[PDB]
Amino acid sequence: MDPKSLVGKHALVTGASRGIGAAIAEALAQAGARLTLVARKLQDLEERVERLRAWTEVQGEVGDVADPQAMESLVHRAQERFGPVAILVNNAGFVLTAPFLEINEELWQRHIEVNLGAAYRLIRLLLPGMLEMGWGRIINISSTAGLTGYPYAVPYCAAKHGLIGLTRALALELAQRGITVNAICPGFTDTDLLQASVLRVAQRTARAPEAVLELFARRNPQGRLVRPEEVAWAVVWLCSEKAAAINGQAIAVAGGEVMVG
Amino acid sequence: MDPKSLVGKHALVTGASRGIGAAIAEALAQAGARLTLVARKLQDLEERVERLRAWTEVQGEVGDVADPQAMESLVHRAQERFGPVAILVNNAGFVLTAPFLEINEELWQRHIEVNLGAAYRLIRLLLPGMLEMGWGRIINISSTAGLTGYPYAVPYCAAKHGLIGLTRALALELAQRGITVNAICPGFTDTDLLQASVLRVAQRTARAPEAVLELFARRNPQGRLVRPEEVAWAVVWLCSEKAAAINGQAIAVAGGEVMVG
Amino acid sequence: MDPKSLVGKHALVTGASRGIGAAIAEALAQAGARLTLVARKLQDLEERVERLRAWTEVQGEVGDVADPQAMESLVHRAQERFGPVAILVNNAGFVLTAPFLEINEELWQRHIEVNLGAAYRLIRLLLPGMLEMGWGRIINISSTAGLTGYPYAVPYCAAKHGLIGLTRALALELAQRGITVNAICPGFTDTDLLQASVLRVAQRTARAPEAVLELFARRNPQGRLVRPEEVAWAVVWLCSEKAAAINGQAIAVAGGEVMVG
Amino acid sequence: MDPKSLVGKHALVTGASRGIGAAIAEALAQAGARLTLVARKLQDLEERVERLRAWTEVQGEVGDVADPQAMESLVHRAQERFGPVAILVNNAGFVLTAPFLEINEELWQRHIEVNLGAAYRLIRLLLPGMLEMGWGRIINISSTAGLTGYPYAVPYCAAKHGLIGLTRALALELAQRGITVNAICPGFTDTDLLQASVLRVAQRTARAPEAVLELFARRNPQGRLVRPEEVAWAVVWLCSEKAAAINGQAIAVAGGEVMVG
Amino acid sequence: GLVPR
Ligand SMILES: NC(=O)c1ccc[n+]([C@@H]2O[C@H](COP(=O)([O-])OP(=O)(O)OC[C@H]3O[C@@H](n4cnc5c(N)ncnc54)[C@H](OP(=O)(O)O)[C@@H]3O)[C@@H](O)[C@H]2O)c1
Ligand SMILES: NC(=O)c1ccc[n+]([C@@H]2O[C@H](COP(=O)([O-])OP(=O)(O)OC[C@H]3O[C@@H](n4cnc5c(N)ncnc54)[C@H](OP(=O)(O)O)[C@@H]3O)[C@@H](O)[C@H]2O)c1
Ligand SMILES: NC(=O)c1ccc[n+]([C@@H]2O[C@H](COP(=O)([O-])OP(=O)(O)OC[C@H]3O[C@@H](n4cnc5c(N)ncnc54)[C@H](OP(=O)(O)O)[C@@H]3O)[C@@H](O)[C@H]2O)c1
Ligand SMILES: NC(=O)c1ccc[n+]([C@@H]2O[C@H](COP(=O)([O-])OP(=O)(O)OC[C@H]3O[C@@H](n4cnc5c(N)ncnc54)[C@H](OP(=O)(O)O)[C@@H]3O)[C@@H](O)[C@H]2O)c1
Ligand SMILES: [Mg+2]
Ligand SMILES: [Mg+2]
Repeated sequence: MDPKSLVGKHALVTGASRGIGAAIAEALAQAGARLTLVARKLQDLEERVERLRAWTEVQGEVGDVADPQAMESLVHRAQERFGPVAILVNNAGFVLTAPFLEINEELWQRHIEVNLGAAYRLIRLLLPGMLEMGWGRIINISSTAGLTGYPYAVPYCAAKHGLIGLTRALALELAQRGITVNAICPGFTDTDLLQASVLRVAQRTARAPEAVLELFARRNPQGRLVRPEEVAWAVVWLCSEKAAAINGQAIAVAGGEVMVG
Repeated sequence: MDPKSLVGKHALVTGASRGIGAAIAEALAQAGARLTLVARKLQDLEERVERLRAWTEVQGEVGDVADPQAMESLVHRAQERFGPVAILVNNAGFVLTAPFLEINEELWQRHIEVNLGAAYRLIRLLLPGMLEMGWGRIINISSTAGLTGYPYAVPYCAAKHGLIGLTRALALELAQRGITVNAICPGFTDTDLLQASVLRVAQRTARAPEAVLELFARRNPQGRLVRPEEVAWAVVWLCSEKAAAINGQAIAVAGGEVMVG
Repeated sequence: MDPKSLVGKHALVTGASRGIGAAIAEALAQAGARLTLVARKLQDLEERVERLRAWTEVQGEVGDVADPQAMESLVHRAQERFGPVAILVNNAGFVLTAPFLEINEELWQRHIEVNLGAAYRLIRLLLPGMLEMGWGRIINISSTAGLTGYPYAVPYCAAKHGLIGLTRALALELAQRGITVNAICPGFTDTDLLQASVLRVAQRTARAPEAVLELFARRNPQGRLVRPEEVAWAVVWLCSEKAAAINGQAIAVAGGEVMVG
Repeated sequence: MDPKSLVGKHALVTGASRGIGAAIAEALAQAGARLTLVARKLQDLEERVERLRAWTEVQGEVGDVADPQAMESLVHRAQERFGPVAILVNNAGFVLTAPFLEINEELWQRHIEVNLGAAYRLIRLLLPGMLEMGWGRIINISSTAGLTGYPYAVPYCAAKHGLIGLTRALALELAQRGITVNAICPGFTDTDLLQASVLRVAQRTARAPEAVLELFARRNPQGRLVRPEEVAWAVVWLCSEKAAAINGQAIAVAGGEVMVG
Repeated sequence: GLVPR
């Protein structure tokens, strides 16, 4: 009567080879979920898949979430091996900070398509299987930029806010279908993406990278960056049957930077 | 005429031939703004322009806000008579309620492009003129669907929430440039769009249109639909110089259906 | 706003001899409301009443909002001269920042009583008259501390958040009774009290007052303090009949410091 | 969750003999925490203590959270057996719904004192011990009434919103002290008390209890009541070291009734 | 069943 885990559940995690996505995949692997991991670069993805095979059955699929044809094929292949996806984690993102007048059509569309469009399409592909099983979890990794504004991140904020809107509406539409839909909203988290953003902001503001890293930690009242495992801890909590009442929520993992209500 | 608050200010209102947009245009005309009214159909637009010439200088421009080429030409033509736009009201919207699995790519894109992409593009075209003048107002007409979820309106909620994100981020980026950026979030409002939505929902749920109308009014704690002039009243208030401290806000006009904080 | 809009409406403003309350009283006076002003010190109250008689009929009553017996007598006297109160502005507040462990019972209770308990009692006294007239406006001056946390202001944040709770619940309870209940949430505002505090810190730290003012304004994205007239402008807007659809709202007047939703 | 996670942590839960508090105590007992349970009636408290001794060391203390002298003595006795309190759960509350004009001083004060004043006092008593240990968890059980309004629950909403304000401000004040402060906001929960109310209304309206339950659950998009164990699951998740980044948050456990941001 | 959870 003691084993209450995710054994026998197929989870698909996008952007799963490094950072937050990798920590989410590790937590789901330790919980017993069968995993389909998606990322564009083979090298990091293969290492992640091999590492997590110590805890569960894992398969990796090279793919860009913004490519609909590649994603349909990827999802079809993944479900042939591990069956319908019960848990979907939309984690792959895109951010390029710049003054609003420097955001041309291409850059606006890339923010919308990677952060929001991709989640819409993947949910549409995997929702029939969840409805058939009578159980599911859809977890969207948004950001504190989905809950409040940030200057120089207008398309990122627009797309991440749109992801919260998708989350809330779908949570209500699926409320009596056995599926919950929630968003996890990290603040600045210690990842390779954040280190790339540190150098971009330093170059754009004529500041030393170390000084801008200290500014990033100062947005968090706790005076430190969020760890990827703390974001993953929120994700695995939502997958339990005792989190069924958590639906349509945005969980901020930012030390108090944004206090939801 | 005694009301001279916005005298001389060039205001451009999208979707201004009928409904909320026409009421916004009327309130701005009574306050003394010079108006550029945009809509797709010339017939209703020309009649609206002629009506509002009783209070101020008005011109109409035919265009679809989702057509980038037509909007760039439209903006060049509009600035010939009244100069750079000081007040921009992004009001044109799009909604088609349906179950999430019935939202194909084209329908998803129409919700994103009309409600969000169009506002991004028009702000990008008109922001340089506002920055040159050192003063401006950007007002985005979102919805209570930009603040909470509604079942069967997943793309509408995603786009309207994305519009709130654009509003918040741009309010911070422009905070010290003499421009405020805010969103007005109406609940169900008595317009041709709502009447068309009532008939569509009634046909799709096998209910009498009158019963669906009463259900829509029941969401408003006040027991009635919002009037277009009530949404317009919030818009004109934001254009005052005394509303400079109102920035990055979402003003719900829904009788208490959504209570912002 | 027209100088005849609120003619024939008796408005009562608490804490109205100085600061935000004085600015609220002035804006209501310019809109044509008959005013009852309440404050504890006679001299400042008499001067404010005399100043506002340039625009409308004004009367003053000396009183402490935390004294129930004094407030009942005061309210009875005010209504004998100007009739039932149609508009109530709960503006008198209390703040004393300190580390949480230094908040003794009595200091905790003073924050709750002045900012929240007093508003409950005064609304209870004046609500019957509003229900009899079939129209009313209850406007609670909360703070950005009613919408987010601040360190060393735990009782102030608790009381100001409590005032939002009272606002929201009462807005729903009175939604179909012709009365709206709303809250205005200022950020740091430029008053004589704040200027005295700026000068004291400048004198104690050997800094120019302008350097200390920059610290105080740092949370405002607009780089300046909120002006009392900007808070007052939001109050008068809510009193119009065209703001009937604005109910249960918290309007942040803080330049973008808090972005409500 | 592992049955050894919180071993060696002294947790104190107020209002722990029945309902949500009893479920919170049970989940903490299964996680290995040493428990101090507080409630006014001895019989129900003794039964709960005896039941939970199957999983961990438990002690009961008879007391009313609104009695400062009894609570100080209680806390001294409790810390003599299990040492300083590391985890505090403020769960004891009070609600008596009524039309606003029928709320006298005593009824208003009982809502403020039991739901908010008592949490302030108990946190003030136990915070020194948490600061000395360098680790702590303060979890306040608020309600969806802390995040939105409900008609006829004005004092309850005011007090529960005040508890969110206390949570937010204290989370910022203690951010760098090793202590997190969060609030859990349940919607209507299936307790024996609620089932007795369902049966009373069914008996008074000649309806099957299942028909009356549907009215109570109507606000929950999931079409059911929240289970006490779902509220408890959120509490134990917050106590983990991996939830250190969760600070100043309000976690709604209401099926999507309130969607936080 | 082989891997502990
Ligand atoms: N780090 C922060 O401070 C922060 C703050 C707020 C929110 N977030 C959100 O957290 C999520 C993950 O961010 P992160 O910081 O972990 O980023 P990261 O360290 O750069 O990792 C991103 C992962 O996603 C993959 N990826 C990137 N673009 C992809 C695409 N188009 N298709 C498929 N996979 C893709 C990357 O692998 P390949 O490059 O090989 O494809 C990698 O495995 C994002 O949604 C982000 O917006 C992060
Ligand atoms: N219940 C409600 O009515 C409600 C609730 C919440 C939010 N809103 C929002 O309020 C705004 C206005 O809605 P409404 O109810 O007033 O609509 P409406 O009665 O249908 O009027 C819409 C107006 O915009 C024009 N328009 C529509 N699509 C356009 C496009 N692509 N380009 C340019 N003009 C366009 C229409 O004229 P043409 O057809 O000639 O172009 C018309 O002048 C929208 O953003 C909507 O989402 C409405
Ligand atoms: N100033 C800010 O930056 C700021 C920011 C956020 C919110 N607020 C809120 O705005 C409101 C007004 O504050 P303020 O800054 O304008 O204050 P202020 O400059 O100190 O003025 C307070 C006014 O209220 C009166 N007053 C004070 N305590 C009173 C009491 N117990 N009973 C009756 N009258 C009383 C004062 O006159 P007497 O002393 O003669 O009684 C004076 O007329 C408060 O609710 C406050 O919490 C202010
Ligand atoms: N319409 C109504 O009249 C109505 C409806 C609902 C609730 N209520 C009131 O609201 C109160 C709280 O309701 P509830 O939903 O929390 O249910 P409850 O079962 O009364 O209380 C929950 C738990 O907290 C304990 N408790 C209650 N008040 C306490 C206090 N002041 N100090 C310490 N422990 C306390 C209870 O045990 P003990 O009772 O043994 O202390 C129980 O273990 C009720 O006690 C009742 O007075 C009234
Ligand atoms: Mg907020
Ligand atoms: Mg809300």
